[PDB]
Order: sequence, then structure tokens, then C-alpha cells
Amino acid sequence: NALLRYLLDK
Amino acid sequence: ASIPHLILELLKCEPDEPQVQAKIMAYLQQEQANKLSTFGLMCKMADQTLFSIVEWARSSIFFRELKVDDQMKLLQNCWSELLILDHIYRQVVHGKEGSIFLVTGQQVDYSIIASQAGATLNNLMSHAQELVAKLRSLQFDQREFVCLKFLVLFSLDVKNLENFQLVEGVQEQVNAALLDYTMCNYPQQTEKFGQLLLRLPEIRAISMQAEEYLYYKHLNGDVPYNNLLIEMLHA
Ligand SMILES: C=C(c1ccccc1)[C@@]12CC[C@H](NS(N)(=O)=O)[C@@H]1CC(CCCCCCCCCC(=O)O)=C2c1ccccc1
Repeated sequence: NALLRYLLDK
Repeated sequence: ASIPHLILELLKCEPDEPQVQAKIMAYLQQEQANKLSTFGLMCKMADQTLFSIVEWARSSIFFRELKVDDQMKLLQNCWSELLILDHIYRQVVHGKEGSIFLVTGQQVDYSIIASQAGATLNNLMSHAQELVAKLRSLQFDQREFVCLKFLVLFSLDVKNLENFQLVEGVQEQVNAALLDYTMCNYPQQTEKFGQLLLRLPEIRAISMQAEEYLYYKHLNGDVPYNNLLIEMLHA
């Protein structure tokens, strides 16, 4: 789940 | 007054949901203007709700402290349950049985929405509103709502965590705080705390059934492309 990771790191 | 301090810290994490309401309805007003089934509309509303839920989690005390892998695991273990709990608490806050209130704040007759759903989602909505009724009869307030949200996010059943002890401690702290608050502010309703806790497995069962229903409907090509919703579903 790359979208959730980008959301959590952004 | 009569609120433990931990619960105030948890309340500090609640979003200015008037503004969130406005922004979600603006997003949909804009998207629809550029043929969208009711089911797809609900899917996109849930997608925006999921974005807001992620923003709430990464705003949480304790949660920021976690490695991003742990955050991912917790969020993908509890996103469905958080959605169902938010729906139920919305209905409780508005408390007009025979109607459904959406994340947009829009009220729509339960009749006209249920008419458009299959047997699965109709059963799940009936169960959700039975829970709404019971929680209303217990005077479910916002403090207990956020305590339950944190108990659901920081679940004891999520394995393969690095900092499981942090989640255990958060569970202990929030459980004690909710116990204290509920029994001190509602001596009216002893065993209200145990009842609140008994409602969590039921919300969880509803959440899981709904999650798998939307997963299988997506595999069949009936879930319009919702980025984060579908991403949460696949994993
Ligand atoms: C999890 C939800 C959901 C998300 C996407 C699609 C369907 C449901 C929510 C959770 C809240 C969220 N609200 S929202 N739209 O404002 O984000 C969603 C609205 C809501 C009420 C659904 C009624 C629509 C059904 C008509 C077509 C159904 C076609 C069919 O049968 O195949 C949900 C809810 C699901 C279970 C139990 C209790 C409630």
C-alpha cells in the first residue's frame, strides 16, 4: 500500500 | 467538567469537522460537474472520510511516536471499524431515526437509501442503527466516542508490531480513563462502561462484513476508482 505510506510520510 | 486530562489530550486530536464537512462536499460538488451511482457516491464519501481518518491518526499522541510500518499495520487493521464507528456516532449525535446522516452532514431518509442496497448492506445498516439506538439510550457522548476511537486504533490484536508495548500502554491508559470518566459522569447508568465495551465486537463484525463486501464488489468492477479506499481494500 504505497498510497497510505505516502500519506503517512508526507 | 469532571474529565480526566488524557481524554482532553485525545479530544485535542478531533478535527474541526464543520470544515471537513464543507471541504468534502466541495470536493464532490466539483467532481460531479466534471452519471454517478449512489453506491459510487458513498464510495467516494468513504474515500474522503478515510483521508480524514489518516490525518486524524497521524495527529494522535502516541501514534506519531510509532514507526510508519506500525502505523500502516494499525490503520489497515482498523480503518473499516473506524468508518462504521464514525457512522454510528454521527447517527447518535443527530438521533433522528428513520434518517441517515452522511459525512457531508446531508440527511436522507433511511427508506430511500435502503431501497437501493442489497440484502448484505441492508442487514449491516439495520444492525448499525440498532447499535445507534442502544448507544443513544446510554447517552454516548463525545469523550467516550474518542476513547473508543483510540481503543479501536490501538488494537491489541494487531501482530508483527515493533512497538507492541506502546499499543498495550495506550490501551491500558485509555481503558482506565474511559472507566473513570463514564462511571464518574454517569453514575446514572452503572455497567455503562462494560456495555460500551460490549458494543465494540459488534461494530467490528459489521465492519469486517462490510469490508469484505466492498472488496468483492471491487473485484467485480462495481466499485468506482477510489484511490485510498481501493488501496486499503486490496491489502
Ligand atoms: C461503509 C460504508 C459504505 C461505503 C461504500 C459503499 C457502501 C457503504 C458506509 C459507512 C459510513 C459511510 N458514510 S459516507 N458515505 O458519508 O462516507 C458509508 C455510507 C453507509 C451507508 C451505506 C448505504 C448505501 C448503500 C446504497 C448502495 C448499496 C449498493 C449495494 O448494496 O451493493 C455506510 C454503512 C455501511 C454499512 C453499515 C452501516 C453504514
